Amino acid sequence: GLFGAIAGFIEGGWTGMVDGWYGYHHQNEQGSGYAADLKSTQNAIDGITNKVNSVIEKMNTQFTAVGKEFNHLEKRIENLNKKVDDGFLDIWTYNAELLVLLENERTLDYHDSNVKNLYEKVRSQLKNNAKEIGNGCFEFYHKCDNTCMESVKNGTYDYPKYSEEAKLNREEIDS
Amino acid sequence: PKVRDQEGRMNYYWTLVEPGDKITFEATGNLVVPRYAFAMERNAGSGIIISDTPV
Repeated sequence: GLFGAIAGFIEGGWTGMVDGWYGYHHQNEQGSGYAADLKSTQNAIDGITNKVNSVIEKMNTQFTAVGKEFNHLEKRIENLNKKVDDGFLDIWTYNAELLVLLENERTLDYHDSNVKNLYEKVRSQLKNNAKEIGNGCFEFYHKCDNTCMESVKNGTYDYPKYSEEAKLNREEIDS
Repeated sequence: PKVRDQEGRMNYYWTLVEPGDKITFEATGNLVVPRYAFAMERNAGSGIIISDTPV
């Protein structure tokens, strides 16, 4: 996608993460499971919600009766009335069709952007304490218990606390 | 030409008399006079649906 994450370097989705649009999967010694990122999800929900209401509510039509009646000697104005109706028909149809197409595209990109940013936000925290193993996963160079994992999801990961352990395992693994 | 067996014709006319105004009819023949007329208040503008759809 526009930003390369969804259907990109994160190849597929998670039917197991049911509580949010974007989120996290972890596996450590004490367990494994999914957790939605609640903040980024709510924010995205707020954006799309606002978008839907805009497309719907900015249309404020008045009370009208479309039909018009003309006698057999009023064909010219009957064709004018039809030209009006057909002109309106053509416009709304073109504009609605393109509108939906354009915003659907903008919507998918948006999700794509959001995932990338989440991934980047974690990478920026983890730095050299983990290995980017592709497909959106980071493999930690140190033991990460449930407390540690949560700090990452909450954005308070302590890089210096684990940097030593990681450096040992990083230069050990890289021989 | 005979329509519904008639070679004659009847033209139908209408007007809206304002409150307080008088309308006068004068004739020496050929007048289909009103018998019932209609007091009414027109509201805005609707239209006429021509359909078999049931009410």
